[PDB]
Amino acid sequence: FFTAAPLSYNTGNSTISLDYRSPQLRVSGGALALTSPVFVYQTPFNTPMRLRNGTYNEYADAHIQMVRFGTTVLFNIDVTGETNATGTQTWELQFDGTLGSCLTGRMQVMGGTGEELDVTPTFILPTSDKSVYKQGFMPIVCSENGEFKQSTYCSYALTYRLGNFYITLKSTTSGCKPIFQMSFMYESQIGIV
Amino acid sequence: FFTAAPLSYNTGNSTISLDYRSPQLRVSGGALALTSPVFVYQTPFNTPMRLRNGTYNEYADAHIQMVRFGTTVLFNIDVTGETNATGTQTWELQFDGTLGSCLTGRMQVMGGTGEELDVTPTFILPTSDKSVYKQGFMPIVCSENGEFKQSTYCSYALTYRLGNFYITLKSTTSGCKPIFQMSFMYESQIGIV
Amino acid sequence: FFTAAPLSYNTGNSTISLDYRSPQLRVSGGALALTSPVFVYQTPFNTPMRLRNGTYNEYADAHIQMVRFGTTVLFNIDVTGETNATGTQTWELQFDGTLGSCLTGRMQVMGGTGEELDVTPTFILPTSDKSVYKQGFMPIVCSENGEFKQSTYCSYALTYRLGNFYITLKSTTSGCKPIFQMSFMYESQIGIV
Ligand SMILES: CC(=O)N[C@@H]1[C@@H](O)[C@H](O)[C@@H](CO)O[C@H]1O
Ligand SMILES: CC(=O)N[C@@H]1[C@@H](O)[C@H](O)[C@@H](CO)O[C@H]1O
Ligand SMILES: CC(=O)N[C@@H]1[C@@H](O)[C@H](O)[C@@H](CO)O[C@H]1O
Repeated sequence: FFTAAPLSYNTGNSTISLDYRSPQLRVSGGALALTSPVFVYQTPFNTPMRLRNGTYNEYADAHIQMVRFGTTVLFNIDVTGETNATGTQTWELQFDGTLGSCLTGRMQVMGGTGEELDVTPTFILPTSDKSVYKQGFMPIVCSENGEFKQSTYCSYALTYRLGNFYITLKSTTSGCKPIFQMSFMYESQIGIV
Repeated sequence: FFTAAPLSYNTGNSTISLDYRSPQLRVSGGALALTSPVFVYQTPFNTPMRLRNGTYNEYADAHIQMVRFGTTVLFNIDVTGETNATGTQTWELQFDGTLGSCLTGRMQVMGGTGEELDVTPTFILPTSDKSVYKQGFMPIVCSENGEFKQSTYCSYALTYRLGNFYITLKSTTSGCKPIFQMSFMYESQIGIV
Repeated sequence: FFTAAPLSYNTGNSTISLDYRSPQLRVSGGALALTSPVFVYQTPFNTPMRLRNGTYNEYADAHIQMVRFGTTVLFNIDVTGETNATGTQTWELQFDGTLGSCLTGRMQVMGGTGEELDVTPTFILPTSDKSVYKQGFMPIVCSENGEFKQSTYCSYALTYRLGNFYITLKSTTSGCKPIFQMSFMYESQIGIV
C-alpha cells in the first residue's frame, strides 16, 4: 500500500507515522492533541449566573467567559443589575483552588461545537502554588434599554484565600443600574498537557 | 508493518486508528476536525468597508474582525470617519440571517495562513431560529492624526427576528470626526461542527 | 486490515489517508498543521519588562501578551509605572523587523502546555513590506493599590524605523502614577504557513 501525507512510511523499520508540525500539534499519552488548544469556561447558553452584591439585597445576572489562549486567560463578563444604585457593588466569583470549579454558580467547559466538554477547569487557575497579585480598573459605560447612563469604571482583583481563587469585581455607579460589559487578561502557569 | 503513536494498530480486529484527545479533536462526517477551532470573518487586508451614517452625507472607512472561539464572537471595529460632527452617528452592519454573509460590504473567512477559506460564515450568527435583541455601550476615544479629540461612547445593538442579522453601532461625538477603535463580545448558539 | 475514521483506504490506488476538514486543519511540507493556530508572544511569567519614559527618570514594569488568531493580533499590556506625573509618558517597544524578536526586553513564544516553543515570532509583524501607520487611542483607568485615580487615555502607534517594528504607547496622566492595563487589535499580513 501507499501512505498519503501527512501519513508517512519508514522503510527502514516498516513503521507508519503521522507527520505533524510540533509547535501546533503534539502527542500526549499516545494520542494526538494541540499545543495551544482553545478552552472556554463559561456560563451556559441562556443560563446567566445569579450574583449578589455582598450582604445587600441587590442581585444581578452575569454571563461569563474565561478563554484560554496559550497560557493567557481572556476574562469577559456581562452584568445586568436589577437595582438602580449609587455606590460601589462587589461582584465576587470563587473557584476551587485545585480543580478550578466555579463555587459561585454554574459554569462549564464548552466546545465550539456548542457541546459541554468533560474537562476539569484547572486551566483558569493563575498558579499551582496558590498565590497571585493582579489588580486594575477598566473603563465601563452603564446603560439601560439602549440609553446612555454613565461613563464610569469597574475594578478587578485576583487573589487566593483559604486555598481558593477569587476574581473580585467592583463597579461604581451613580443613580443607575450596573449594566455593563468588561473584559481583561491575566496569565496562567498551569499547563494544558 | 508497525504504527507509531498517535496511530494505533489493533491486531484483535486488524484495524488501524488515530488516537486523539476528544476535548480538543473530533470527527466530523468521517474527517478530523477541532473541538474549538478559531475562525475569523473580516474585511480583507487593506480593503476597509465603506459605511454611511444613515441618510446623512457622512461616511467612514471600517476594518472589521469577528473572531470566533468556542461559542463566543469577539467583534472588533476600526472606524475612520471623515466628517467633523456633533451628534450621534449610526453605523449599521447587515448579515444574511441564515448564512451570515455580510451584505453591507465585502468580508471573508480568513485562515491563519493568510488565505481565504471556503466556509459559510454562520458562526457569527447569534441564533438560527430564536429572535434576539441585545444592546450595550463601550467607552471610546476619538482621535485624529495621533492627537486626542474626545473621550466618549459607542453603543452596540444585535437585532434578529428571522430575517437578516443586524449589528447597529451608534457613536456620539462633539465637534470631532468619529475615528475610534471598539470591541465587544457576544455569544453564538451556532455550533461549529 | 480495516481503517477507522478519520483514516480511510482508497481501494483503487492502494493508498491510506488521513481525512481532515480543510478549513480547520491542513498539510504543509507533508506535515499536519492547523489552519488558524493560536500563537502567543509574551513576557515570561513573573518576568516583566523594564521600560523608561523616553529620556525622563521615570520607569515602569510591563507584562505584555501578543495573541495571534487567524491573521489578527490582540496586544495586551499591563503597565505599572513608578513615578507620579502630570503629562504624557512615552513607552516604546522595539521588535526586529525581519524576525519579530523583541529588542527592548525578553519575550518568548509560549504554548498552551506552558513550554516555550522554538518558533520565530514573525507572526506579530504587521506588514511584510515595512510600511504601516496604524494609530489610535484607548480609554484607560489609572489606579494604585486597588484605589481609583483617573479616567484617561493612552495612544498606540505601529510604525517602522530603520528597518525595525515599533509599538509606541503614550499614556496621559494628571497627578497619578501611570498604572493601567490596555488592549488593542491589529492585523498581520504575515501568513503562518
Ligand atoms: C440602591 C443603592 O444606592 N445601593 C448602593 C449599593 O449598590 C452599593 O454597593 C453601596 C455601597 O457603595 O451603596 C448603596 O447606596
Ligand atoms: C455635521 C454634523 O454635525 N452631523 C451630525 C451627524 O453626525 C449626526 O449623525 C446627526 C444626528 O445626531 O446630527 C448631525 O448634525
Ligand atoms: C514628574 C512628571 O510630571 N513628569 C512628566 C512626564 O511623566 C511626562 O512624560 C512629561 C511630558 O508630558 O511631562 C513631565 O511633566
